[PDB]
Amino acid sequence: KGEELFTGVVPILVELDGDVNGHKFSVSGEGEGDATYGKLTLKFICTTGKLPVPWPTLVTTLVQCFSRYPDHMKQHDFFKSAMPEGYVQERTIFFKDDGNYKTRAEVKFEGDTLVNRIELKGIDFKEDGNILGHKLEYNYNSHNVYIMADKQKNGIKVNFKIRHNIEDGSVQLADHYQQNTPIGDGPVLLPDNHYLSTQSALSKDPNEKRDHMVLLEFVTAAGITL
Ligand SMILES: [Ca+2]
Ligand SMILES: [Ca+2]
Repeated sequence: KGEELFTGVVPILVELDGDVNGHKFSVSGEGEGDATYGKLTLKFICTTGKLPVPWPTLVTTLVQCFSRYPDHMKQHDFFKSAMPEGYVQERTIFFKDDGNYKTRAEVKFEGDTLVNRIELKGIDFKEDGNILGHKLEYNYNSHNVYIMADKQKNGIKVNFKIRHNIEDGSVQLADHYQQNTPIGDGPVLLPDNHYLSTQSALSKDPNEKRDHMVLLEFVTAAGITL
């Protein structure tokens, strides 16, 4: 059963290849997750030089199996139920009055390590918009991630609105639409409607000269009562 894989601290690896308006880049991340506490700690490095988009815009793309599901909601945890074989996670992310990301990721175990491998494609960005113009603050807001079953794909459909602070005090909306499908043919938990409540803190390693992001995140499932 997939839930038993997450009772302790699990090492995480993230690998992303991206192309945003023809700017090609790669990101590698390492850290660990402790789903008992809904906790993630990770450090990401841009391995190709300078990241051509703001780090915050990649947070959602860069492992919802580490969410804390309350005991009374554990029959609604799709993400862990798909493990260890994993799931495909696909998104379209529409940046208001700007371009979009489309992403396809596979999240699964490689031995004891939870791996997220992603291909990201961004098109229609404005050269001097908030994304390619690097006008977004280095911080991150707290969100609600809404989950429902998608029975005909044997998976889930997920929607939410990310709010990225702009350096002028305004907000850059990033509308997220997501689909997750299991990779194995084994049974998964197709959940009742509920949501995940997220919080993330971004920081820098004062000794790191590469372009990077340190992330501490807590996520708790909610919306189904005792
Ligand atoms: Ca700036
Ligand atoms: Ca039900």
